[PDB]
Amino acid sequence: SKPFSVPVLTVEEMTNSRFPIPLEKLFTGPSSAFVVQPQNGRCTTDGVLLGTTQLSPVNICTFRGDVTHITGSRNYTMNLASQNWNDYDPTEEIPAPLGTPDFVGKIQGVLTQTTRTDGSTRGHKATVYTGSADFAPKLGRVQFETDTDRDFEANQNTKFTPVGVIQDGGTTHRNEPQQWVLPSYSGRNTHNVHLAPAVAPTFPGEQLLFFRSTMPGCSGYPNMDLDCLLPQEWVQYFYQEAAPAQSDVALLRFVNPDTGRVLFECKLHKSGYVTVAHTGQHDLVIPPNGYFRFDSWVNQFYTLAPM
Amino acid sequence: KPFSVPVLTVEEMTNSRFPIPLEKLFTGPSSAFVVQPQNGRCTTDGVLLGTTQLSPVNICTFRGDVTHITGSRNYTMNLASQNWNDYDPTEEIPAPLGTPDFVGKIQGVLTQTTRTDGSTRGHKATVYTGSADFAPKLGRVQFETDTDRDFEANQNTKFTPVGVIQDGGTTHRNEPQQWVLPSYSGRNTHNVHLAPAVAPTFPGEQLLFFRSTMPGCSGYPNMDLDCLLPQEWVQYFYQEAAPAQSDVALLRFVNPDTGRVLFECKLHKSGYVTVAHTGQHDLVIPPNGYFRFDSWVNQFYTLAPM
Amino acid sequence: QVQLQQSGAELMKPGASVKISCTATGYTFITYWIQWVKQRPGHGLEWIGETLPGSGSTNYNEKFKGKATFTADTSSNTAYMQLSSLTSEDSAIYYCARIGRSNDYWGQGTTLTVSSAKTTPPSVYPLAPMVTLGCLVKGYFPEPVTVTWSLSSGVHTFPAVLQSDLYTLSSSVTVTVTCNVAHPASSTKVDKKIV
Amino acid sequence: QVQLQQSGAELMKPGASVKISCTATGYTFITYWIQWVKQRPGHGLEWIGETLPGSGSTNYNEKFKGKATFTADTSSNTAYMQLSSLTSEDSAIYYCARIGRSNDYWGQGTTLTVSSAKTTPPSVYPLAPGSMVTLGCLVKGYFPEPVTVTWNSGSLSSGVHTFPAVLQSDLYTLSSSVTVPSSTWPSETVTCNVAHPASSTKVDKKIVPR
Amino acid sequence: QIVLTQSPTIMSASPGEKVTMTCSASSSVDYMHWYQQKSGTSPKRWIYDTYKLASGVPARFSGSGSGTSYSLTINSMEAEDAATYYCQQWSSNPLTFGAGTKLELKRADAAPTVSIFPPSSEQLTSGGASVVCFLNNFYPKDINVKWKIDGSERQNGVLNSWTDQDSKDSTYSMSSTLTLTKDEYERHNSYTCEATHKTSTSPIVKSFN
Amino acid sequence: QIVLTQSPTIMSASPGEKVTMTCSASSSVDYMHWYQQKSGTSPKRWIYDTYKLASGVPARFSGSGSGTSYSLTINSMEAEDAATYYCQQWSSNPLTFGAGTKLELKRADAAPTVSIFPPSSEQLTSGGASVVCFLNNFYPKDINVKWKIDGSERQNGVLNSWTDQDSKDSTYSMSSTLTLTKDEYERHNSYTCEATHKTSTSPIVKSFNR
Repeated sequence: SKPFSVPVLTVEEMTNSRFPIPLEKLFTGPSSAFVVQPQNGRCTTDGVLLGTTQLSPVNICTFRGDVTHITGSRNYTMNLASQNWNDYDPTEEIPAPLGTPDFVGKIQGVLTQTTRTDGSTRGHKATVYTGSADFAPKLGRVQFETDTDRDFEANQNTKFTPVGVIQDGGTTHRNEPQQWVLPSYSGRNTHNVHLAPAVAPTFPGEQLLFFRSTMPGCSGYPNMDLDCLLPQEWVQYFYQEAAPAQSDVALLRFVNPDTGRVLFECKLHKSGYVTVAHTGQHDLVIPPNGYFRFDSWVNQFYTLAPM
Repeated sequence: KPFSVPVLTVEEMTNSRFPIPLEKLFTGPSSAFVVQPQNGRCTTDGVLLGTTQLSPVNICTFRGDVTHITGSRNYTMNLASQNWNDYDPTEEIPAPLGTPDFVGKIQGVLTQTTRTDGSTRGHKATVYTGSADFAPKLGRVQFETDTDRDFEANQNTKFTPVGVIQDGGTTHRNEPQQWVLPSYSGRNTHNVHLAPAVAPTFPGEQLLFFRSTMPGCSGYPNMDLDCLLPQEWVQYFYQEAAPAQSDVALLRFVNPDTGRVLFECKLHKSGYVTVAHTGQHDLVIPPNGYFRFDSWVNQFYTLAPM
Repeated sequence: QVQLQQSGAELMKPGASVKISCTATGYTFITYWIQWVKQRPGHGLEWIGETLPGSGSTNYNEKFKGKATFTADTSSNTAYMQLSSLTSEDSAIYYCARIGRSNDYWGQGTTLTVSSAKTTPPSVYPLAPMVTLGCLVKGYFPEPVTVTWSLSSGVHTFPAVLQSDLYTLSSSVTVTVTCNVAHPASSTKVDKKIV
Repeated sequence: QVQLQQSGAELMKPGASVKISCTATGYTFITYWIQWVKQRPGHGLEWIGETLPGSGSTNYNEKFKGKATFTADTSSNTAYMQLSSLTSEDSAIYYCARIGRSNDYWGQGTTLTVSSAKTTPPSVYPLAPGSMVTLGCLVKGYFPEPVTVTWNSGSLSSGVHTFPAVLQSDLYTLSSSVTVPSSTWPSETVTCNVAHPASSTKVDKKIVPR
Repeated sequence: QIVLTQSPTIMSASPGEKVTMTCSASSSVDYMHWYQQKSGTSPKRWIYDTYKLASGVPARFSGSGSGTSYSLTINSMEAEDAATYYCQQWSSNPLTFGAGTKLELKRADAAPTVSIFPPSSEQLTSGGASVVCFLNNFYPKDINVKWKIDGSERQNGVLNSWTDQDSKDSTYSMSSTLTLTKDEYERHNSYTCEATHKTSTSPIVKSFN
Repeated sequence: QIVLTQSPTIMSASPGEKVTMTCSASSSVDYMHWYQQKSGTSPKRWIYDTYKLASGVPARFSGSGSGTSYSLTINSMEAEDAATYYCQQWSSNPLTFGAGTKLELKRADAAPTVSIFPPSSEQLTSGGASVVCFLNNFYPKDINVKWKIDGSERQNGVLNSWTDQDSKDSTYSMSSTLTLTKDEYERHNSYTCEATHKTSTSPIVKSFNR
């Protein structure tokens, strides 16, 4: 039985699994008032990928395919391809193309295109509204609003690189993005399918532990806090190791290598999320060189030392 | 501890010189020019070299506060380290980790969040790594943007790379040059603490390159981007830290659908791969093929022709 | 240095219309939204609406979609709010504010008073019995009055109360003792001794 | 997807200036550079320069700086190259080309001839014999190139040789052979079709036995 | 629209005590924000996104809650923290504030110094008559004044006024004025203002004849 | 400037042969590109970035090299490939081409078909008289024509012309023209055209007498 373990990496050395940006800090908070069900950064401890989770960090919230537009519009419809530029399969038992955004918001990025005619290139500012009725990646279609009405060609490889999130600056619509609200992956009047399950602390006094990054904002006052259940490196590491789970709960200690002192302990659940013993919203204060260490498998009656 | 390389197909892995996925394998002659990239540099026992760091998303990014050049849409960025604490120029590395290791013009987005009340803004931005004012080792880089009024001073600012540009003409269609290092301290200075140049030493051998196509944002840039090791291999060696038992590790590229070996190659301790082939060649590989470490060999092992 | 400076206090008759000015300095005026907030003494804080200067885009609270109108002239970096058909229930403190995520920038406030009462000087009466003396300021409009004794500790000046379209106020002094009462609106100054 | 159409053949006296047109269709004109290339019989290909239409941007080969001028009419999607002070070494085929990375789009080419010689229409002489028969046409004493020679209005294409002309005393001389079955001739009329664009002249000479 | 209900409306604490105030929402919100306001000052953004501190805000402050129940907390009260706090929301248009919570200081109890003043001869010249009672420097704020005109309680014509908490000794003061007509005033002899406070189980009485 | 030296200048290949032509640069370049051009048509980008194939280019073509030495290779020559190939460079302005490599096709040897023609009567009613000789459809290209005016060889007044390789049967043809005055022409009787080719050890002679 191959022994289980987590990578020796500091928080800042790791990557958010829900947007291609580095981790910044750890956060814990109450989560009973809403549904926590992200589809990226979902992986079991024995290396089973869930939801829309794939291995590469750079591919989260990216799109590839060819685009079309009606005459003189700045809106382009992208017919999605799989990222290796082969055909996309809508029937495959997944919620949406692997790496698809798993929150409702406006993502701003750049739409680049290289034409096979002579190799010429071009890129323009583009925005995708993931809460739009016309956002249906599971059906293989998304729509971008851009800065051109003439420059992109049909039947040519086009890619979308995400940059950040936007907001109109006002107070009337200052509730976006909503990181815990999944899009309708197939468009209006449909239900999502093959979702990774929602998570919640069941043990009394416990809250989820979130790995937090700050999304860049390109305008106004967006919700830039972005929390994921596992760092992308853990997803990658579990997929590689595939160590059998000896129990439903793995005990992690967060250690400071400068002193060897344990700062806090936490539970890593088999299905792939972390909880701590704490009540209230809290930005954890951690030393620069700290990292997580797996110490043992425990039963389900283990009470964490308060954080 | 036994040495090994990850069970990952090429398409599942990431270029280590630009935040984009790998696409294919390429081999070619490299005696006519100097091969010395500083990103994706790692020894087999997990020691990072050059400007190489672990996260793929940080490659070719810049962080710091910006100042504005009057009578231009250009900004000077005073660099910070990735966690926004101060950057130390005295640290013995060629440049901040993740700094671009090629000469070309990179297009991306300059975003900023002001600490006064939290409002944000982003603008199209371009950095020329061959610029005289491109001096990352000194903690300064210069961006060209589409505004002259919108950014504020002493506020966290980030540059997100997207791709490379070229002016469309033939006169300057020689950029980017992926095998030409920038002058990290600005024009007419010498780089320091560089990871060494590599070359096949065994007769009949060529480097094996891990190739991606960079997004182009304008004109006809050089978009082929080759790295010596996948970012994941860097990540894996760093984690594994298996001591090298020899100077050369023999890898076989295997097709699991059939169990047959497609070709073999050398993975050198110093962190690069060579194959036995003469001439430029885009490798044809099965979708699920992967690399396998089979045994340590000496320096006199003759590879089966690829 | 961001600052919102508002227009001065206004005293308007019922049925009239007033325009409150909000002059913004320290940033690009057309880049941020302006919020307008109403504060009545017993009704807490209320959000009137928001506007983005130089554009036609405005969002009004439904309760105010007929009382408040937002305009702007970008030349002078000033945002204006106009209130129509004033009643006694519009007497409140009105703010303009640039409301952010982590911090705000609020104007100093513009005081609006709606009343038909004529400007009236106060009648000041002496209050005579460690002994406590007093000053009675009765029947003036509008507020404020300034009450002093040179002697400040210990002195209690109580908030005035409105009785029949006229304000009435009280002052305590604890120890020649002279009450100094000033009413800026009426350009009146009085002195009251002890007996 | 792109097509470049160039202006017609030019014949100029020395010292003059010529302006060659290149009309682009199929893309946004002001978005791509146009390259200009010169081709002389014994001198391979030579790059004159490039320009980005509607903008001031031009890059000249130093050898042509002062000789070639690039201008554009963006309304009409046309790029122009002007050559000043023409001499005989300017006699060449001139191309406009949109040169990309993986493919190009070239104009059909514009032939320029610089000469002080007077334009002369061709004299056309029949070549007849004194189971296949070879007939001919002798096109003598014309200027300048080219002439267009066809047989029976283009009906006879196979077994046809038109030889490169030879320059003798400011005048070109050319011959063309055509081969048809003997069993047939002369029961067919076989006619030489000679056209000379410079003179705006086309003449026909049938062929007849002796 | 979303109604914000704060509790308690008024509360007091000694320096060093723990303070907690809550906000309950008629509907679910995603974030709750808090404002601080002092007398004569504009509102200042104090806490944002439920738990995050604004610029200049001391670490002793914190916020927590989710859904429809939120709280603001000071683990150790200080004098400078005495102010009014409003909760505020962005999740549903229109933007709304809470009614507010007034935070005052606790202090050793202090007895009111009661003073009564007959109408001036100057006020009687002419028509008016105000009988004034001063209750100065007492704690707590809760106090009741009753007017008695030669035996019977008089309730009509009474106007009261309170100062805010004194910034020097954290006590309150109060003014009570019985306003009658001139002919009404000289039909009685003894005027008394009775004040019932916690400092004594017998009302503090002051009169005149 | 970067001078590109191609080699060989001209060559021939049998269908199926392995063909290799080289490009040498005066200075180092980062990529070499190749063009194909056929007679009467504009150049087409054939190989780009040293080894990558352009659109329509058959898999039998390939390119290689680095620094200052490059090559183009056809693993199996086909008739379709007969053309002129130019190499081309971007590394330094100005853009430059090589002089080119002319690739022609090989074929079974073939004897010249010789035809001789007396002067036309319309030309005879003018000062001149031109005697034409056609040497058609032969292989290889190497051939010599000799004129004999009543016995002795005449060399003055002879103009020759050779065609390029025929795209149909891959043969060459040649025209020889002896131009005299009417009075010079009417001073002799028998004019003969002798052709010596590799296909025979005896000269092919065709003559006429008046």
